[PDB]
Amino acid sequence: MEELNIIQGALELRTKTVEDVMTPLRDCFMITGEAILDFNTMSEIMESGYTRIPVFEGERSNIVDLLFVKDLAFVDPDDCTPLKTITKFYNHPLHFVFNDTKLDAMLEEFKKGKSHLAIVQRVNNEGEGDPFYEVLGIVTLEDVIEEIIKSE
Amino acid sequence: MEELNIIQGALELRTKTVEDVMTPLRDCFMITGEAILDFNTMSEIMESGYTRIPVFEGERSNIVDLLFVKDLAFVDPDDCTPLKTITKFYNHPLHFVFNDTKLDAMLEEFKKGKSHLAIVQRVNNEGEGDPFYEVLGIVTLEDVIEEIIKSE
Ligand SMILES: Nc1ncnc2c1ncn2[C@@H]1O[C@H](COP(=O)(O)OP(=O)(O)OP(=O)(O)O)[C@@H](O)[C@H]1O
Ligand SMILES: Nc1ncnc2c1ncn2[C@@H]1O[C@H](COP(=O)(O)OP(=O)(O)OP(=O)(O)O)[C@@H](O)[C@H]1O
Ligand SMILES: [Mg+2]
Ligand SMILES: [Mg+2]
Repeated sequence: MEELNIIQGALELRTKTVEDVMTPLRDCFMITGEAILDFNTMSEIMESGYTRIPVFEGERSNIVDLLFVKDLAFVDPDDCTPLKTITKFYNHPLHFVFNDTKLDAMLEEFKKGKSHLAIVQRVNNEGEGDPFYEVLGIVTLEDVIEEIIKSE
Repeated sequence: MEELNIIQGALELRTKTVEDVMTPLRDCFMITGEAILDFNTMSEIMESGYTRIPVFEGERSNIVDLLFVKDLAFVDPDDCTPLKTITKFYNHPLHFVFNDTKLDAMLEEFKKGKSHLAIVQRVNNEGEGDPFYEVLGIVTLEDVIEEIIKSE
């Protein structure tokens, strides 16, 4: 039954964390902030199929912004507009989350806000002296939902 | 509690039908097949935030195609390409579903396919002689998901 798998997933929201279902950084379709929204760039982004594209600068672990396909609506390819212009203008808020975060809580924060995408990062206390925040990947509402509705 | 909301939705997956959670035709963002994809049309489609756009011809009930935002990737607004060109090119399959269809069966049909959008239609028996199919609206995976996870 579908109901059994759904209920089981709901139960498992208590146990599992965001790291269990996240899309790790190496599997994330991202883009540099130094990009130029000419026709080719826009077509790449659009055929990627992803609604939300994390924007990094320098290194992929350095997520500095978040691009929506929706933002490309009024963008003319002929103008060759720098992406920095769009990310500065819209300035969609970035949402972060620790790796040990349980799925029920993540579902709660997703529900409560307009947020659908959080950035999974880990507290790197295994120094190398002083610690820092280490971006592991991304987690979306669809991940949680799929963990709910998947068969098992 | 969230677990209980989810379990309850699971319990309601067989009681409720797709008609109960569909987005009715009058609330659907749609587009004519006679449309030309100039800059204004593409910007209007992109601005709407909808990934999948029902393509109607004649009346809005006559859903003949399904447009994907993804299908606008390689389209240049300067060409003023007929939308018919793109719909004929990709030809995304149309999925129809009867209004009395339960949410569990709908969910099962969604999972075992790439399809995420069905057209909710019923059988208008008040003849007027020969019966026919009347398009009521659209239903997506997101709809049944929202049914599952929402509070009650
Ligand atoms: N930029 C990205 N690169 C790689 N994977 C992504 C990206 N954005 C989302 N995903 C992954 O896609 C899966 C489904 O996510 P989601 O459906 O929210 O993305 P989407 O299809 O762009 O959004 P929507 O479902 O609203 O269209 C998730 O597992 C998520 O990790
Ligand atoms: N073309 C459309 N016009 C109006 N409402 C729509 C349309 N497509 C979907 N919806 C509604 O929006 C809600 C969410 O649907 P869904 O999230 O699948 O659309 P989407 O966000 O464009 O797709 P995705 O989430 O995969 O990016 C559903 O309740 C559905 O009924
Ligand atoms: Mg998706
Ligand atoms: Mg959506």
